[PDB]
Amino acid sequence: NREEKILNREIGFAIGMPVCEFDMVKDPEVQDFRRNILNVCKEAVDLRDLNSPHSRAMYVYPPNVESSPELPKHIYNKLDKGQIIVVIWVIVSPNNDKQKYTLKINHDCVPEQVIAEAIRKKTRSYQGKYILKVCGCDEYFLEKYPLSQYKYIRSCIMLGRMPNLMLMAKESLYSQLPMDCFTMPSYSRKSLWVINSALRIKILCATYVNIYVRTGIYHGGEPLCDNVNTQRVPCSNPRWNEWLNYDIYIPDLPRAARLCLSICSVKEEHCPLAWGNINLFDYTDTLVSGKMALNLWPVPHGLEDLLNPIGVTGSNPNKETPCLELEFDWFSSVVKFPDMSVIEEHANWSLRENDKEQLKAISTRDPLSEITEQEKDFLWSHRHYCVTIPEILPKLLLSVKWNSRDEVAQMYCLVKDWPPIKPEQAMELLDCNYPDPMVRGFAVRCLEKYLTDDKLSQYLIQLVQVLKYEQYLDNLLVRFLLKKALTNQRIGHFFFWHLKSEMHNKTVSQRFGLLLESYCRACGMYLKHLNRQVEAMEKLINLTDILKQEKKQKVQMKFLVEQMRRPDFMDALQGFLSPLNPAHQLGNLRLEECRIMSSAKRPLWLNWENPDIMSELLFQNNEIIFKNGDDLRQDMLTLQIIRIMENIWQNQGLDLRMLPYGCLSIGDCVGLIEVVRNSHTIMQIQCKGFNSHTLHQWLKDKNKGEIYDAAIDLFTRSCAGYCVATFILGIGDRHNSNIMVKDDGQLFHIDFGHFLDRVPFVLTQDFLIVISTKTREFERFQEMCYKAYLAIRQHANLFINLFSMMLGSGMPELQSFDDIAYIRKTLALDKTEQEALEYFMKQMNDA
Ligand SMILES: C[C@H]1COCCN1c1nc(-c2cnc(N)cc2C(F)F)nc(N2CCOCC2)n1
Repeated sequence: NREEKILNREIGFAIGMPVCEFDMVKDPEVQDFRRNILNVCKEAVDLRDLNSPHSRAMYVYPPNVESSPELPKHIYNKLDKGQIIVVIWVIVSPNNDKQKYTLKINHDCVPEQVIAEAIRKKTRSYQGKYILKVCGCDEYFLEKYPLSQYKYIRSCIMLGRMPNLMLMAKESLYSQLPMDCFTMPSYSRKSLWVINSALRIKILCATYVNIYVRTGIYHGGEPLCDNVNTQRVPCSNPRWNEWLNYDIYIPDLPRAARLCLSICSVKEEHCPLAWGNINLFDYTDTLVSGKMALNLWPVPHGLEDLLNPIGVTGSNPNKETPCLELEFDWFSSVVKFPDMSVIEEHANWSLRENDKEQLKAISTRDPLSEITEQEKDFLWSHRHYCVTIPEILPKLLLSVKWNSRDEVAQMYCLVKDWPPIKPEQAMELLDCNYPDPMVRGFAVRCLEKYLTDDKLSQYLIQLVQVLKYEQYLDNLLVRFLLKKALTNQRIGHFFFWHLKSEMHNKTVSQRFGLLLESYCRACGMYLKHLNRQVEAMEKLINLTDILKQEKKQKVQMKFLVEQMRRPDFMDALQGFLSPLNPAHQLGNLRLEECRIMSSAKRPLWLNWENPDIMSELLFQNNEIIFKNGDDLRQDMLTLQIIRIMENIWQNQGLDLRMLPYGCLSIGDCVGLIEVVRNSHTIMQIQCKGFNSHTLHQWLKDKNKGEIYDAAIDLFTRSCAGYCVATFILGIGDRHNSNIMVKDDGQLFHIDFGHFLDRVPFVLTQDFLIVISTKTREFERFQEMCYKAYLAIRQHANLFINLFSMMLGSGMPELQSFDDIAYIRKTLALDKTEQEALEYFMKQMNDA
């Protein structure tokens, strides 16, 4: 049909590749994913039309609210008698005159009540037919949340800024919601446990090799047996035809058992050449058998062993690569993995205060710590009691002998009834260590029960990353994330961008491609907007490309203006939403304000006019830095962890104002960076006005009177935070231009080159002089840094988990758990609270 064709062209433009290539993929699991994945879209759409227009508006404009409505102590103290002042605006008449009505109401009031008292104040000079909007952006207070719980409101309370809201008619916004229609695509309409034996695979011959074959059977990151090398053979004729046998009985193969193979070379000095992984069981629970042609992959940078089991699974798309032919045993009938029922029949067929405390002490340990064999057998012999302390489940999982059908089954049964655990702990079971399907299933259930959309968005990038660790295209995690993204555009955005940014990586081109297809096919009119965005970025990447090649600094600016002035460019880079925050409208380019940043890598400084009716109450211009050339993933993770830390200190009662500015990777070493209005570098303050005593003076001039004190406070608190943080994360070398301060005293860092590889933030005499060595102010400062350090050491588990999940991404500074152990060093996990305290005190003495 017509709608089908158009939708296909647009989806092709958004994903980057045309849909018609997915069709030509003669692969059962691919087609069955593209089809079977559709009832998730159905569920989401049904949820969208369930309450009709209100449900739609909620789908497009979800409430940006904190996780818990409760407010910390100091935050509540910011309120005058537990109340808040709020300015509600109204546009009226043909001239759209703006009239303001100020109010003082309880911070726990519902937006409906705010509208009530607002109309009351408007008449003293009509029921709930109105909704509240944020003056200057596209945020709406559509749900009956307490106003203070909205991120915008709580922020306004902490910063001391007064909220400016706009009263809008419900029908004026509903009239803006398009009538979407999800059209179904045109592409929608045995022995088991008996096999007794040992695993043996035959390698036949290799092609495209102009050395031996090392192989192994692994369960995630652990080999279910010993690796076996095939007979060394001359490189000219790649013909082994050999039969390798493994010390693993066929029934004893876990559900997620994988074959990991590679081709090593011989000078003595061994070096891999091409790697590949195969699922012993397919997506229909069948067991591999017969011949199979597997196209291998080149080796990633920084490889330790002659095997890459953590690498993606499947046959290389580029068939013009080393292709290995394998031969699996074929038995009487098509063998399947037993049903959970038979697992229960074989499962059923197959204690002192001292150790009662020992188990607790074990569960208290962090994930990085290793578990000894005696401790593994210990936890296993105590597998039933470990159910009362559910947070020990990960370590318990690590104690199972996954090469024994018995233990595997009994563990399955222990999972079918295991108590749910908190999300932060549930994600721990979603990294590469836990590849089992029922384990990841349990974790996904936990996330479905206790994960707030706030926390989901906060932990989105990691989840999208652990997608790569899934054994099959169609799984529970992908369906959960996809439904959440098809019911919450605030999540669907960074879902689509986290996915698209890696469409250049052929390791996951297929997966993320199909997923992105199913998403774009059911996301609604927003697809259009995304396309516009994808075009804008497109154009940008072109220009920067021509800037870093043909005209690779004043001439660069001239050329840039001329290319930018072309109408194609003007249209394609005007009137679209900010990929950093889709609530931000970006209208006409203010070219007179755009420029090349003249620092390194030719950063592009872009300035747009804010088209919002009330753009003046937020910012009349939105400035962003398009950078093409520098990998932004590391910066994304760093800023994320900074926001999380800030939320921890706030939820703990110490106001250390951090600044986790935006930062979104949208492709291969391309991305956007949020501009912090009114900020300058240390070196810039030192310049205007070798010298190290004019920072305090500059701040004093920029903050005269009763403001002075306030300013100081900020610069202190923030500073302390950015100190502690930078010490724990081991951020790269800081200097006078890596650091920045705002005209109000806010201090924050930028450009986190490399982390986890030592006191980087050696507070210079500037900062110290700004805080007051022997002064009560410095004492309060030290107390702050100590408190913060403790607060973070109390979530070392969370952070370590986050990194362990981010391993899947090919970031250089994060290639193995060895890189993560650094945090285990700086946090003093193996020591006690006091021991770690002395550790941080002494570490901070080393000026
Ligand atoms: C715009 C400001 C204020 O808002 C916060 C962001 N800021 C900022 N970020 C960066 C940056 C950080 N991280 C990266 N991975 C890459 C970059 C890239 F832009 F180079 N660089 C700069 N430079 C501009 C002034 O001259 C020298 C420094 N400024």
